Amino acid sequence: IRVFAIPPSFASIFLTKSTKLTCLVTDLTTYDSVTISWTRQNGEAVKTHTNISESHPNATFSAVGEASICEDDWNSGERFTCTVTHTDLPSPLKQTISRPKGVALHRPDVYLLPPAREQLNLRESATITCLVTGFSPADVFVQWMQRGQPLSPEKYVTSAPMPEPQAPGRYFAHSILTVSEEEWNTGETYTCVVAHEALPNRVTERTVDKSTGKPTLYNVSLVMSDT
Amino acid sequence: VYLLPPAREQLNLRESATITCLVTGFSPADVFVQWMQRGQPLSPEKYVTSAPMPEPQAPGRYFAHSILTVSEEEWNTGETYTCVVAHEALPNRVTERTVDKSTGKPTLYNVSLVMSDTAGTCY
Amino acid sequence: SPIFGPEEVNSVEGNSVSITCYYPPTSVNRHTRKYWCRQGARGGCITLISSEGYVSSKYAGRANLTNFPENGTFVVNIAQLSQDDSGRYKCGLGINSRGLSFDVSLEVSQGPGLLNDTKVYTVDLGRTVTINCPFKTENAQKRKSLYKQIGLYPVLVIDSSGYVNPNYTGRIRLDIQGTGQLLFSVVINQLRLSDAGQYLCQAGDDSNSNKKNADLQVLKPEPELVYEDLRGSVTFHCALGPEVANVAKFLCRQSSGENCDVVVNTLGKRAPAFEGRILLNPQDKDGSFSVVITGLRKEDAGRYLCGAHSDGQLQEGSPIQAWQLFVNEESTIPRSPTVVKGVAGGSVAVLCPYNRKESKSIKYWCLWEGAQNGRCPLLVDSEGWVKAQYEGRLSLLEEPGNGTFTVILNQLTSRDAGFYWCLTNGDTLWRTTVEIKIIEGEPNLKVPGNVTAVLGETLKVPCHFPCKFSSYEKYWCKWNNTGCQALPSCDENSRLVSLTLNLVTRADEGWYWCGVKQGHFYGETAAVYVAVEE
Amino acid sequence: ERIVLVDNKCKCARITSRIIRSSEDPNEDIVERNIRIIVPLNNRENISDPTSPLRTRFVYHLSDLCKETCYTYDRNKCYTAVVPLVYGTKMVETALTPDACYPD
Ligand SMILES: *[C@@H]1O[C@H](CO)[C@@H](O[C@@H]2O[C@H](CO)[C@@H](O)[C@H](O)[C@H]2NC(C)=O)[C@H](O)[C@H]1NC(C)=O
Repeated sequence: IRVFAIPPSFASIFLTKSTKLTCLVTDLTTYDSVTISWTRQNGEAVKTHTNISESHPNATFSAVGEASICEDDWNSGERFTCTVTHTDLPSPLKQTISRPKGVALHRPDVYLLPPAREQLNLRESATITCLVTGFSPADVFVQWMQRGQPLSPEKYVTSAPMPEPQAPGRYFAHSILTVSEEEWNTGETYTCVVAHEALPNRVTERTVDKSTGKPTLYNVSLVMSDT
Repeated sequence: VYLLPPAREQLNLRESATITCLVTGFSPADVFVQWMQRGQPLSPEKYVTSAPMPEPQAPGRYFAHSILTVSEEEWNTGETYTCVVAHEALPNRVTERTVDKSTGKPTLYNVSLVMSDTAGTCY
Repeated sequence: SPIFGPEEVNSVEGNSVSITCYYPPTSVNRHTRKYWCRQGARGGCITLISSEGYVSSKYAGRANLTNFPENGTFVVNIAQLSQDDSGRYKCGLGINSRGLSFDVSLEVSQGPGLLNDTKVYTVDLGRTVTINCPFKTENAQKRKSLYKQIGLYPVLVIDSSGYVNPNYTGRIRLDIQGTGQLLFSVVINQLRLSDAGQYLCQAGDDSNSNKKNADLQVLKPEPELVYEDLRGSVTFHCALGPEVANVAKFLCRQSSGENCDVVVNTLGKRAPAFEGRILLNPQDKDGSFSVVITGLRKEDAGRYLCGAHSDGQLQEGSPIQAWQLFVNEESTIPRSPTVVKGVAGGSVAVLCPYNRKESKSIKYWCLWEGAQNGRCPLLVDSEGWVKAQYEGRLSLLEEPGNGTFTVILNQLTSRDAGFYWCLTNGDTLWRTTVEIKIIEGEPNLKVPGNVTAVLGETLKVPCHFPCKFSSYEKYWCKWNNTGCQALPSCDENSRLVSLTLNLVTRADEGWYWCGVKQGHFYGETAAVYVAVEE
Repeated sequence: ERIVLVDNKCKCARITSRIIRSSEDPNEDIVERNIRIIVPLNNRENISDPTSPLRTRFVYHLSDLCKETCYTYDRNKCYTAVVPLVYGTKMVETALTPDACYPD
C-alpha cells in the first residue's frame, strides 16, 4: 500500500486545458470496496473519479484517483487532498498536494549536441543530446520531432529536473535519442521541442542534421554582384 | 529621369559646375520640369529648359533636357540639387530624383565580408 | 549605439557602486540578455555577470545585475572594490560578440588618509568653504596665515595684515572669534579647479608656529544621464540654491575646448538653432526651476550645464550643475511633419501625435513667445476651453483617435506666423512643435464675407470648392466648444456646397464652417459670421 | 559621418559611404563605399522551416536591395512554424526564436 499523488504537468494542462489531477496507490491489496476521496483544503469534497484501476497481473496492485479543478485555483495554490479509506488500514492516510509559491520564471536554453564522431565509428547507432538549462520552475516537458512526424517516446529518454551546481535555483534536464548512423548519415535532420511556463509562446525548439552539427567542412560559395 | 553629375575635367577649370537632369522615352509631351534645392525651387533662369524633341529610335516617344550651373566651390557642400520632374503620367504626377558628390561612383571600395556561426541574427 | 550609460565612474576600495545602463524599451530589449563584460589586451570580453543568472567565479557575492524593463534599464551593483578592478568594461545586451553595447571605464583607488594632522575637505565648485584652525594660548597677537605648498614652495593666500594672493584676492577673510575661543577660520569664495591642493595653517612667526597641514578638494558635479528619443522632448531640473536667487541663471552645453556655448539666458539670450523649441519656467522659493526642450536632434546629445552668474555665462569659479544627454535614434516617436504652410485668409490642418496609451488625457495647445525670458501660454484644450481672442476660427478634434488627433485652424493671416506646441496631461510628455509659414495667394475655399440678416426667415449662404477638393465629402458645421457636426439631407457638381436654414432664431447666431473630409482625415475649411437684425 | 546607403537587416548587408575629405588640397577627393556582410553559414534556405538543407550560395544583387527570400533571422520581428505535438495528435504553434516572440 503505497500511494503516488500525481499532479498534472503544466504541459499537460497547456496542451489540454483540462487540469485533471490524479493520485495512484501502488502495490496495495485490490479488494473491492476500495475507497479514496478527493477533497480541497477546506475539507469539502470535489467531483468524483471514474475508470478506477483493478488488480494488477504481478500483485503490484493499484487504484487511480481521478479529479478536476479550475486552473486558476491551482494557480492560487491551495492544498488538495485525496485520502485513502480502505479496510486494509481503515486509518485514513493523508495525501496533501499543492503548488509551491515564490518560484520565479526562467527560460530553457535548449542547445542540441550532435553525436560524437567516435560513436559514428562503431558503425551502427547514433545518439543526440537535447539539452535544457538554467530554467525555473521545475517540470519542463520535451519531445522529439522530425520530418513532420512525431517520434513515439520509446525512442527517446528524458531526464527530470535536478538543480544546477552553479545556479542556486535553476534546474536542467536532458533527452537522449538513439538512431542508426546511416539514418543520421542520410541527412535527415531532427528537431527537439520544449514546452515550459517561462517561454513566450510556451514552445521553442531547435534542430540539427549531419551538416549543422560539428561539420568538418565549411563550403561557402557566396556571390556579390554589382558593387 | 536621371541626373548626371559634372565631368571630372569640368572640375579642373574650377568655376563652372554643370549639372544635368534629364527625361527619357515618354509620351506625351507638355511635361514640366524644374529643380529643387532643399525644398526650395531654384532660380528659373539659373537652369535652362529644353523642349520635348522626339526620340530617335522609339516609335513616337518624347524626351527633353535641362541644364544648370553653380559654383564648383559649391560642389563641396553638394546638397544633391534635387531636380523635380513633373509629368502627367506618374502615379502622383512627380518622379523626383537627385544626385550629389557622395552619390555617383567611388574609386575606393573596401568590401569587408565577415564569417561566423554566431549569426543568423542581423543585430 | 542605442545603448546608453555613464562613461567613467570612480570610487575607492571597500565601497559599493551602482551603475545604470539604458536601452530602448522595445519587446526584445525588455526580454533578453544584459551583460557586464571586461576586455583587455587579449581580444575579447570575458563575461563577469549576466542577466540569466550566471555570475563569474571571481564575482560571487561581490555583485549582481537587475533589469527594470519598465524603466527601460538594467542596473549593475558592485561592492567591495579593489585596485585590481580598474580597467575598461562594457555594458551591453544580446550576444557579446556584436556591439549592441556601451563601453564603460572604471578606476578604483585606495582609501587614503592615515594622517591625523589633515582631514578630508570635499566641497562643490564655486561654493563657499571655511577651514577652522586652532592656536595655543600664547598665540594672542601672532601671525595668522595660510600657506599653499605648490610643488617646491609654500606661498601665501591670506595674512594677518591685509595682503592676499592676487590669484585669490577678494574671495577670502580671516576670522579670530572672541569669547576666549582659541581657534581661527579662513573663508574662501569662488571655488575653482585651480584651487585644489594642500594648504598649511600657521599660528605666529615664533618657534611655536602651530601649523596644521591641510588638503583642499573641489567636487565637480557627477554628470546625470538623460535618455530621450529623436524628435522628442526633454525636461531638465536645475537645482541651485537660494544663495544665487538675485543672480541670473544660464544653461550651456559642453564642447571640445572646455567652452560652453550658451543656449538660453536669464538675460533673454538664446541660441539661434534652438529658437522656438525652448522654454524656461520662473524660479521657485529655493530658486529651483526647470528647462523644457522639445524636438531634440542628433547633435543635441551631450553634456549640459546650468548655472548662475552675473553675466549668465561660463566663468571660473561659479556654481554649476551637470547633465549628460543621449538621443536614441532607435526611436518610436512617429515622424510628423514639422513645417506647415498656409496662406493669408486660408486654413491650416495639423496632425498631432501622442503615446497611444493615454488617449483619455486633456490635450492642450500653447503659443511660443520670444523677446522675453521665453514664454508659452495656453490657447486651447480638449474639454473645450479656448482663448478669449479666438472665438470662432479655431477648433481641435479627436477624429483619428489612435494616438493621433487633428486640429483645424482657418482664416489664416500673416501676423499669426510662429511656432506651436502640443501638450498632454499624461506622465510621459511629448511636446511636438510645428511651425506655420504664410505665403502668397488666396485660400482655395470661397465664401461670402461677414453678413447681417433679419430674424425669422430662410437664408442660404454658399461655399464653392476647387477641383482638387472634388474627391471628398463636403460639409457645413456650426462652430462652438463642441466643434463640428454636419447637417445631412446643398450640392452641385464639383463646386457649391450651400448651407440652407429653413427657419432661423437668434439662437443660431455665430460662426459656421464649410469643409471637406479625407475619408477619416480633415482638410480645408472656411468661416463666416452671421448677425441677426429686424 | 558615413551615409548608410542601405542597411538590410535580413541580409546583414550594410553599404555605407563617406567622402574622405582629403588633406586640404583642391577637390582631388575620392568618395568611398564601405561594405559589410555577415553571412551565417548556419541557417536554412527556407529561413522559416528548419527541415531544409543549410545553405551554400549567398547571392547579393546589390541592385535589388539598393531599393522576398532573405536569410537572417531579423532580431526584432520573430518567426514560428506550427508543429505537431502528441499527447493522445495535436497540431500546435511554436516559437522558433525566443526573446522576440514575447507577447508583452
Ligand atoms: C517555406 O517557406 C514558406 C515561406 O517562406 C512557408 O510558407 C508559409 O509559411 C507560413 C508561416 O506561418 C505558413 O503559415 C504557411 O502555411 C506556409 N505556406 C505553405 C504553402 O507552406 C513554408 O511553410 C515553408 N516551408 C514549410 C515546409 O513550412
